[PDB]
Amino acid sequence: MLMPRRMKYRKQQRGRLKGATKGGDYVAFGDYGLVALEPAWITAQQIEAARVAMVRHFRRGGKIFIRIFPDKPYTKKPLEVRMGKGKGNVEGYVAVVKPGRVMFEVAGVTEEQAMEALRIAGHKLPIKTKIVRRDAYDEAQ
Amino acid sequence: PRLKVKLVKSPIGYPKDQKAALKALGLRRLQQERVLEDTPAIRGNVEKVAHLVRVEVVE
Amino acid sequence: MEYRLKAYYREGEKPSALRRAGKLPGVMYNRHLNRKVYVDLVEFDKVFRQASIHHVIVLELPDGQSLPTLVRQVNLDKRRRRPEHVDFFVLSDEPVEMYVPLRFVGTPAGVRAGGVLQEIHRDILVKVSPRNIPEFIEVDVSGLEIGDSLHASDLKLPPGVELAVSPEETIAAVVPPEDVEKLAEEAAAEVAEPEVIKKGKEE
Amino acid sequence: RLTAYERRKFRVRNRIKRTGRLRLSVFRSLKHIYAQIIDDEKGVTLVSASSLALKLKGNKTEVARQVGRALAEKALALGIKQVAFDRGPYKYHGRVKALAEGAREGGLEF
Amino acid sequence: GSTRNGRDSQAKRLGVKRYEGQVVRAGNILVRQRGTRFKPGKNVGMGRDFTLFALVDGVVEFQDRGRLGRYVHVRPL
RNA sequence: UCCCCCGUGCCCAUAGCGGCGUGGAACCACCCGUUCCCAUUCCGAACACGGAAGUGAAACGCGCCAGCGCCGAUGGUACUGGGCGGGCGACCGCCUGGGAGAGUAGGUCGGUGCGGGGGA
RNA sequence: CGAUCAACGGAUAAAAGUUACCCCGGGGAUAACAGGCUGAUCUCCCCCGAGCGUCCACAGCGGCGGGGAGGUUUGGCACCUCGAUGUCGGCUCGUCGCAUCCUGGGGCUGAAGAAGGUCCCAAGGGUUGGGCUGUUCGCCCAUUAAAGCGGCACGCGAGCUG
RNA sequence: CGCCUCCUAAAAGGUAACGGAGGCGCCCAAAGGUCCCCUCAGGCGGGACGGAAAUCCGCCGGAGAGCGCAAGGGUAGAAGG
RNA sequence: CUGACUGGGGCCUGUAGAGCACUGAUAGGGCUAGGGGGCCCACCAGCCUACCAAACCCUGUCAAACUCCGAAGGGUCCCAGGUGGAGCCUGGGAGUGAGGGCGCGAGCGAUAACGUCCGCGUCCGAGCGCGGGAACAACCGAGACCGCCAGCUAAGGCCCCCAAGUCUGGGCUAAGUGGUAAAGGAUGUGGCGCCGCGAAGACAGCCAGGAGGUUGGCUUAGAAGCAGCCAUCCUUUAAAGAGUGCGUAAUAGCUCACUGGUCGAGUGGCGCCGCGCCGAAAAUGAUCGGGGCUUAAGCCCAGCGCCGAAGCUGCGGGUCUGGG
Ligand SMILES: [Mg+2]
Ligand SMILES: [Mg+2]
Ligand SMILES: [Mg+2]
Ligand SMILES: [Mg+2]
Ligand SMILES: [Mg+2]
Ligand SMILES: [Mg+2]
Ligand SMILES: [Mg+2]
Ligand SMILES: [Mg+2]
Ligand SMILES: [Mg+2]
Ligand SMILES: [Mg+2]
Ligand SMILES: [Mg+2]
Ligand SMILES: [Mg+2]
Ligand SMILES: [Mg+2]
Ligand SMILES: [Mg+2]
Ligand SMILES: [Mg+2]
Ligand SMILES: [Mg+2]
Ligand SMILES: [Mg+2]
Ligand SMILES: [Mg+2]
Ligand SMILES: [Mg+2]
Ligand SMILES: [Mg+2]
Ligand SMILES: [Mg+2]
Ligand SMILES: [Mg+2]
Ligand SMILES: [Mg+2]
Ligand SMILES: [Mg+2]
Ligand SMILES: [Mg+2]
Ligand SMILES: [Mg+2]
Ligand SMILES: [Mg+2]
Ligand SMILES: [Mg+2]
Ligand SMILES: [Mg+2]
Ligand SMILES: [Mg+2]
Ligand SMILES: [Mg+2]
Ligand SMILES: [Mg+2]
Ligand SMILES: [Mg+2]
Ligand SMILES: [Mg+2]
Ligand SMILES: [Mg+2]
Ligand SMILES: [Mg+2]
Ligand SMILES: [Mg+2]
Ligand SMILES: [Mg+2]
Ligand SMILES: [Mg+2]
Ligand SMILES: [Mg+2]
Ligand SMILES: [Mg+2]
Ligand SMILES: [Mg+2]
Ligand SMILES: [Mg+2]
Ligand SMILES: [Mg+2]
Ligand SMILES: [Mg+2]
Ligand SMILES: [Mg+2]
Ligand SMILES: [Mg+2]
Ligand SMILES: [Mg+2]
Ligand SMILES: [Mg+2]
Ligand SMILES: [Mg+2]
Ligand SMILES: [Mg+2]
Ligand SMILES: [Mg+2]
Ligand SMILES: [Mg+2]
Ligand SMILES: [Mg+2]
Ligand SMILES: [Mg+2]
Ligand SMILES: [Mg+2]
Ligand SMILES: [Mg+2]
Ligand SMILES: [Mg+2]
Ligand SMILES: [Mg+2]
Ligand SMILES: [Mg+2]
Ligand SMILES: [Mg+2]
Ligand SMILES: [Mg+2]
Ligand SMILES: [Mg+2]
Ligand SMILES: [Mg+2]
Ligand SMILES: [Mg+2]
Ligand SMILES: [Mg+2]
Ligand SMILES: [Mg+2]
Ligand SMILES: [Mg+2]
Ligand SMILES: [Mg+2]
Ligand SMILES: [Mg+2]
Ligand SMILES: [Mg+2]
Ligand SMILES: [Mg+2]
Ligand SMILES: [Mg+2]
Ligand SMILES: [Mg+2]
Ligand SMILES: [Mg+2]
Ligand SMILES: [Mg+2]
Ligand SMILES: [Mg+2]
Ligand SMILES: [Mg+2]
Ligand SMILES: [Mg+2]
Ligand SMILES: [Mg+2]
Ligand SMILES: [Mg+2]
Ligand SMILES: [Mg+2]
Ligand SMILES: [Mg+2]
Ligand SMILES: [Mg+2]
Ligand SMILES: [Mg+2]
Ligand SMILES: [Mg+2]
Ligand SMILES: [Mg+2]
Ligand SMILES: [Mg+2]
Ligand SMILES: [Mg+2]
Ligand SMILES: [Mg+2]
Ligand SMILES: [Mg+2]
Ligand SMILES: [Mg+2]
Ligand SMILES: [Mg+2]
Ligand SMILES: [Mg+2]
Ligand SMILES: [Mg+2]
Ligand SMILES: [Mg+2]
Ligand SMILES: [Mg+2]
Ligand SMILES: [Mg+2]
Ligand SMILES: [Mg+2]
Ligand SMILES: [Mg+2]
Ligand SMILES: [Mg+2]
Ligand SMILES: [Mg+2]
Ligand SMILES: [Mg+2]
Ligand SMILES: [Mg+2]
Ligand SMILES: [Mg+2]
Ligand SMILES: [Mg+2]
Ligand SMILES: [Mg+2]
Ligand SMILES: [Mg+2]
Ligand SMILES: [Mg+2]
Ligand SMILES: [Mg+2]
Ligand SMILES: [Mg+2]
Ligand SMILES: [Mg+2]
Ligand SMILES: [Mg+2]
Ligand SMILES: [Mg+2]
Ligand SMILES: [Mg+2]
Ligand SMILES: [Mg+2]
Ligand SMILES: [Mg+2]
Ligand SMILES: [Mg+2]
Ligand SMILES: [Mg+2]
Ligand SMILES: [Mg+2]
Ligand SMILES: [Mg+2]
Ligand SMILES: [Mg+2]
Ligand SMILES: [Mg+2]
Ligand SMILES: [Mg+2]
Ligand SMILES: [Mg+2]
Ligand SMILES: [Mg+2]
Ligand SMILES: [Mg+2]
Ligand SMILES: [Mg+2]
Ligand SMILES: [Mg+2]
Ligand SMILES: [Mg+2]
Ligand SMILES: [Mg+2]
Ligand SMILES: [Mg+2]
Ligand SMILES: [Mg+2]
Ligand SMILES: [Mg+2]
Ligand SMILES: [Mg+2]
Ligand SMILES: [Mg+2]
Ligand SMILES: [Mg+2]
Ligand SMILES: [Mg+2]
Ligand SMILES: [Mg+2]
Ligand SMILES: [Mg+2]
Ligand SMILES: [Mg+2]
Ligand SMILES: [Mg+2]
Ligand SMILES: [Mg+2]
Ligand SMILES: [Mg+2]
Ligand SMILES: [Mg+2]
Ligand SMILES: [Mg+2]
Ligand SMILES: [Mg+2]
Ligand SMILES: [Mg+2]
Ligand SMILES: [Mg+2]
Ligand SMILES: [Mg+2]
Ligand SMILES: [Mg+2]
Ligand SMILES: [Mg+2]
Ligand SMILES: [Mg+2]
Ligand SMILES: [Mg+2]
Ligand SMILES: [Mg+2]
Ligand SMILES: [Mg+2]
Ligand SMILES: [Mg+2]
Ligand SMILES: [Mg+2]
Ligand SMILES: [Mg+2]
Ligand SMILES: [Mg+2]
Ligand SMILES: [Mg+2]
Ligand SMILES: [Mg+2]
Ligand SMILES: [Mg+2]
Ligand SMILES: [Mg+2]
Ligand SMILES: [Mg+2]
Ligand SMILES: [Mg+2]
Ligand SMILES: [Mg+2]
Ligand SMILES: [Mg+2]
Ligand SMILES: [Mg+2]
Ligand SMILES: [Mg+2]
Ligand SMILES: [Mg+2]
Ligand SMILES: [Mg+2]
Ligand SMILES: [Mg+2]
Ligand SMILES: [Mg+2]
Ligand SMILES: [Mg+2]
Ligand SMILES: [Mg+2]
Ligand SMILES: [Mg+2]
Ligand SMILES: [Mg+2]
Ligand SMILES: [Mg+2]
Ligand SMILES: [Mg+2]
Ligand SMILES: [Mg+2]
Ligand SMILES: [Mg+2]
Ligand SMILES: [Mg+2]
Ligand SMILES: [Mg+2]
Ligand SMILES: [Mg+2]
Ligand SMILES: [Mg+2]
Ligand SMILES: [Mg+2]
Ligand SMILES: [Mg+2]
Ligand SMILES: [Mg+2]
Ligand SMILES: [Mg+2]
Ligand SMILES: [Mg+2]
Ligand SMILES: [Mg+2]
Ligand SMILES: [Mg+2]
Ligand SMILES: [Mg+2]
Repeated sequence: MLMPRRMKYRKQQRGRLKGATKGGDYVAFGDYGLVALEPAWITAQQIEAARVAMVRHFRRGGKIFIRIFPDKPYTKKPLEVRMGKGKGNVEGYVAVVKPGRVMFEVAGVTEEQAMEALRIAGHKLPIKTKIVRRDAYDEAQ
Repeated sequence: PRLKVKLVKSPIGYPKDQKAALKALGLRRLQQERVLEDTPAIRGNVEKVAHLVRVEVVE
Repeated sequence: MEYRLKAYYREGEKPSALRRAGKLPGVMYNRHLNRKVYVDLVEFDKVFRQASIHHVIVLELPDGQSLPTLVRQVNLDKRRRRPEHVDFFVLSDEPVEMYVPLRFVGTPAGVRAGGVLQEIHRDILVKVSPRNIPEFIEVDVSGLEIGDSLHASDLKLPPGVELAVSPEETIAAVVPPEDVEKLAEEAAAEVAEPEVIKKGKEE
Repeated sequence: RLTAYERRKFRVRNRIKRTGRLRLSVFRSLKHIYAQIIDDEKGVTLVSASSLALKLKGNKTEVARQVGRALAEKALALGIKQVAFDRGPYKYHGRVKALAEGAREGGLEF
Repeated sequence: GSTRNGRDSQAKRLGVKRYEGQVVRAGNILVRQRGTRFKPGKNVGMGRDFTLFALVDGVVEFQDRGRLGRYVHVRPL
């Protein structure tokens, strides 16, 4: 599942989740989209569960585009140690996601299929979601 | 023209520069009124503490 | 077709006031004029969803003029997915650079075999006389196998319309489909821990 | 993308301007040799001299010297004494040296 | 459990010490810096560590000459 | 005071790259030589001297063209000094003042100072 | 000129350990018990519906993921108490919660019957005696309608034990 | 545990944590002063032994190379050779 | 008169935001060195790849230690306002060098802690004096010199406890929601919007029709619409998918989809907004502070009036300071 092949730094300070998404707000490849309604660190495992469920719905067919990527390392202190003695170990990777972002798109599939896969995928993600379909507003960006 | 400035909300709990602004205007007590020349430096402190003050144009 | 849309002028009205009352702020311009305008959003939206940036919109202005324009840019509110501003571009008799719809005529071989047509470009950029705007441009994809691809160079262009993007630019492709059969070789696929780029006497 | 000639010219000229003196700049063509004394504060030439303008003769070196002398004379006439020698892209040698030496005989201070 | 980190050096208090329009005397330091972020201009010296300073009494002025860099001048009084 | 050229500056790419054209009377260059001054980790390529048969091929100057490069609005938005609200929170909104970046329209194949030399 | 005076503003030219034989002065400025905040961990309940269940997603189950509740675990923190808040287990005596072990009522069942499973309602009462071990827990013997799980300063030492 | 560089550091300076990353405890008789000269990496094409890469020729190439050592700033109109 | 603070003007800055030109990360595609693999061969060269994939390009992104950009602000100097328990200079005397809550910006922690560690601000500390918040150092209001059986307000309030409206107008809620919670679930309710389908008579009901090829195949061991997919072809039709589910061991076995008669006016589906519903289990007796509240005594919008402090006013007094 998704993680950087290499990085300049092993650990990142946590930062903030303020604002609407910087970019990535319009459908850009496929026909239907899953857009984030609230901010979160989406984990690599959560992403992979969304993906796997979608290919599972399609059985064979369709194309899934994953548009968010987990490059933020997530740190945790070993169980039961006290505060201090330096930063915790990287235990996983997250993709920071703000409201408005198209996290996933699908193409090559019926409408009822794109809706359903995106719904099931939604249930794997720890935030609220909206399914969208490509508009002229998308195409003009 | 002149500015009649009235202190109507307490500066307790507001930043020290806003407390200083009242002092530049000569406002020490709530409800106190001061008539001040309407120049830009006076007007700047009056605007600084606008949320503490009532202004009225006179003469 | 070609669509009409009533437009109106704005001076110092606050954009937020406009939007609260259903009006979508915008601007119309070209090399000769530049005017602050607004349109009814629900009216704008109805046109735009068919018009897009692809087809001519004529602006019925309250001064009586009727200007032919292309929507040049539409600003979307990123939290809510709603237009918040439109740029109306006033066509004049010069040729104009613009986007013209592609139509992908045909059912690819690659698709019959289970593939998926990735419509990489759904439209194409083009210099052309306003008096010459094609409804679209057919492109035959029927010869496409997984995983063959078409480019703008392979586009057969209508009279008086000249490509405005590099012919080397890919426009469609036919790629392998999602397949459940691949999941296990994926789910058991052992991935190397990330390398950290060396600092200092390391490099 | 500059040339050795453009770099060299800069490299010597910059070092001269830094001292703030009036700049005696020398141009040396295949046939002629010219000289202007310039105030870089004002971006203005104050005094000139050329083989071209003096309709001078033959041996380039001797000619150089003469323009040197000519330069100085019009120069002291204007109150100019001190100045700094701008050999430009040219080695201090040959025609240029000769130009310098003449301006020196003429009483120009450098 | 421990850290291999933990260190840092003293801050060096770098930057401009006199801004445009400010009156200075000869010797006044005008800029403290690493390398040449500002170059010495008219009536301005540069010490070995790139420190810009006034050569004469006068007033400071800054100048941005595009690709030529930024300059500190002192214009006499 | 206008036009061309030669120097030398300033603005610091709206001045650049590329394509095309153009100039040798003057000037500049290439050029002709390497005795002489000077010179090549070898080379008269460079630097340097002495020249004046040729050529504007190279270079340079001056024009033109927007493929690239560079510049770039207006509108709207992000964000925000100050003042207010809301949410258990992650966070979200309102008032007043300020206001980007991206992008769109569009602009650009430089402008100008001083001094020389030539021409009207 | 002689400093890993490097514990790097460098106590002496010259210096390690141990104390359950211990002592004084202090500190709830600071640990161990308990409480408190938190709830990562713990226990319980949900969302999703891949898949299993001959057939059939949902009788019984629930991949990968997602949301919570509780405050019985192990911790984090260091907030009252170090001019003392006695600390495990047992005995005695209760009392409460209900996420119910039994008994009563019920729906579904892959419920023929009998017997089960699973969920729902229900806290009135009940919830045994023994071997081992200081044990709590647990295993075991013999029974039972059942041999519930938790809270009360891990309830209860001015009530006992030790 | 002293010293240096970056980040944290909220666009002046400063700013903590057993916060995130690295370095120093040397060196150079030139690796110093000055005068003069020179300009890189890299890409493509060409060339015996000769190769991804030795040296040579050509065109492109503003700095991505170099600058003794960490990092940063700086820098070819040189601080590089 | 130099101060805090303020006005104008210059200069400095690299954060918010953003961007991708650098350093790195990055999904997909294109192009294309390099391998893996398959044809064809060892005479050394070919060829093909739905394989992994460098550089480059396009679309689309990511960054404290990236920046082609880049605010609001901040700092500093100059002129000016500013006479204040301001400022500057010399000297005497200290105390403090355990802080703490809160708001905003970060780090650490787990986008935990009445957690921890910095920054800017505030308040408590020392304002455990006063009003509101049921009670409550730091939340809101407000800086208590003394006296008054006078007045106006602040936050918060005005049904009774309890001072002041059972005040006025518009709307929602039926859950005692209000008066503690999430994913998610739902013909709750009100209100907007968008699609189908209908008097060429729809939806409901009273009534029919659902058909041949055809038990089709890559198909195994049953696979006849109804166990994987890379099949959706047609005829007769008024209609009818080589089929929406119930069904079989495989059939057969029923309906929907879809067409005909009766009525005679709506009907079905999506989405959005407001307020509610479930999800909702903890330990001595309960409870929104209580009583009690339902066109409210709840929520939203718009008002007028009052009450309400040690704030402000009136009257009288004290002390210090300045001025007569
Ligand atoms: Mg997480
Ligand atoms: Mg973490
Ligand atoms: Mg830590
Ligand atoms: Mg950690
Ligand atoms: Mg993780
Ligand atoms: Mg985002
Ligand atoms: Mg979800
Ligand atoms: Mg974009
Ligand atoms: Mg106040
Ligand atoms: Mg006050
Ligand atoms: Mg307050
Ligand atoms: Mg303030
Ligand atoms: Mg007062
Ligand atoms: Mg260590
Ligand atoms: Mg550290
Ligand atoms: Mg320091
Ligand atoms: Mg420090
Ligand atoms: Mg530092
Ligand atoms: Mg500075
Ligand atoms: Mg020096
Ligand atoms: Mg030096
Ligand atoms: Mg200036
Ligand atoms: Mg100056
Ligand atoms: Mg010239
Ligand atoms: Mg010029
Ligand atoms: Mg000038
Ligand atoms: Mg020609
Ligand atoms: Mg030319
Ligand atoms: Mg000629
Ligand atoms: Mg001729
Ligand atoms: Mg010789
Ligand atoms: Mg001779
Ligand atoms: Mg020669
Ligand atoms: Mg000759
Ligand atoms: Mg030529
Ligand atoms: Mg030249
Ligand atoms: Mg722009
Ligand atoms: Mg603007
Ligand atoms: Mg604003
Ligand atoms: Mg604010
Ligand atoms: Mg504004
Ligand atoms: Mg900005
Ligand atoms: Mg802009
Ligand atoms: Mg033009
Ligand atoms: Mg140009
Ligand atoms: Mg001239
Ligand atoms: Mg010694
Ligand atoms: Mg020490
Ligand atoms: Mg010592
Ligand atoms: Mg120190
Ligand atoms: Mg000693
Ligand atoms: Mg000794
Ligand atoms: Mg010792
Ligand atoms: Mg010792
Ligand atoms: Mg001892
Ligand atoms: Mg002992
Ligand atoms: Mg013993
Ligand atoms: Mg003993
Ligand atoms: Mg003894
Ligand atoms: Mg003994
Ligand atoms: Mg003893
Ligand atoms: Mg003792
Ligand atoms: Mg304590
Ligand atoms: Mg301590
Ligand atoms: Mg303790
Ligand atoms: Mg303790
Ligand atoms: Mg404890
Ligand atoms: Mg206690
Ligand atoms: Mg919990
Ligand atoms: Mg909890
Ligand atoms: Mg639950
Ligand atoms: Mg099965
Ligand atoms: Mg079943
Ligand atoms: Mg299944
Ligand atoms: Mg279940
Ligand atoms: Mg699970
Ligand atoms: Mg969770
Ligand atoms: Mg859980
Ligand atoms: Mg507890
Ligand atoms: Mg709690
Ligand atoms: Mg603990
Ligand atoms: Mg605990
Ligand atoms: Mg404690
Ligand atoms: Mg503490
Ligand atoms: Mg104690
Ligand atoms: Mg006591
Ligand atoms: Mg005692
Ligand atoms: Mg006691
Ligand atoms: Mg009990
Ligand atoms: Mg129960
Ligand atoms: Mg029973
Ligand atoms: Mg039975
Ligand atoms: Mg049976
Ligand atoms: Mg049962
Ligand atoms: Mg019971
Ligand atoms: Mg009971
Ligand atoms: Mg019981
Ligand atoms: Mg026995
Ligand atoms: Mg026993
Ligand atoms: Mg036991
Ligand atoms: Mg045991
Ligand atoms: Mg029984
Ligand atoms: Mg027992
Ligand atoms: Mg106990
Ligand atoms: Mg406990
Ligand atoms: Mg107990
Ligand atoms: Mg006890
Ligand atoms: Mg006892
Ligand atoms: Mg006991
Ligand atoms: Mg007791
Ligand atoms: Mg006792
Ligand atoms: Mg007792
Ligand atoms: Mg007792
Ligand atoms: Mg007893
Ligand atoms: Mg004992
Ligand atoms: Mg040291
Ligand atoms: Mg800093
Ligand atoms: Mg900084
Ligand atoms: Mg700083
Ligand atoms: Mg700052
Ligand atoms: Mg300082
Ligand atoms: Mg440490
Ligand atoms: Mg070290
Ligand atoms: Mg040497
Ligand atoms: Mg050197
Ligand atoms: Mg040397
Ligand atoms: Mg090369
Ligand atoms: Mg080669
Ligand atoms: Mg070879
Ligand atoms: Mg080679
Ligand atoms: Mg470098
Ligand atoms: Mg090194
Ligand atoms: Mg004054
Ligand atoms: Mg001052
Ligand atoms: Mg001041
Ligand atoms: Mg100011
Ligand atoms: Mg940012
Ligand atoms: Mg980048
Ligand atoms: Mg781009
Ligand atoms: Mg960020
Ligand atoms: Mg930073
Ligand atoms: Mg940044
Ligand atoms: Mg300022
Ligand atoms: Mg300023
Ligand atoms: Mg003043
Ligand atoms: Mg005084
Ligand atoms: Mg004072
Ligand atoms: Mg004082
Ligand atoms: Mg005393
Ligand atoms: Mg002291
Ligand atoms: Mg003290
Ligand atoms: Mg201390
Ligand atoms: Mg301290
Ligand atoms: Mg403390
Ligand atoms: Mg403090
Ligand atoms: Mg502190
Ligand atoms: Mg508190
Ligand atoms: Mg704080
Ligand atoms: Mg707030
Ligand atoms: Mg904070
Ligand atoms: Mg920080
Ligand atoms: Mg943090
Ligand atoms: Mg959590
Ligand atoms: Mg704290
Ligand atoms: Mg906190
Ligand atoms: Mg915190
Ligand atoms: Mg504080
Ligand atoms: Mg104290
Ligand atoms: Mg207070
Ligand atoms: Mg105070
Ligand atoms: Mg008190
Ligand atoms: Mg109170
Ligand atoms: Mg109270
Ligand atoms: Mg009360
Ligand atoms: Mg208080
Ligand atoms: Mg007072
Ligand atoms: Mg009243
Ligand atoms: Mg009020
Ligand atoms: Mg009340
Ligand atoms: Mg009453
Ligand atoms: Mg009423
Ligand atoms: Mg209920
Ligand atoms: Mg209630
Ligand atoms: Mg309730
Ligand atoms: Mg509903
Ligand atoms: Mg609703
Ligand atoms: Mg509920
Ligand atoms: Mg009403
Ligand atoms: Mg009152
Ligand atoms: Mg009163
Ligand atoms: Mg008073
Ligand atoms: Mg009185
Ligand atoms: Mg008095
Ligand atoms: Mg006094």
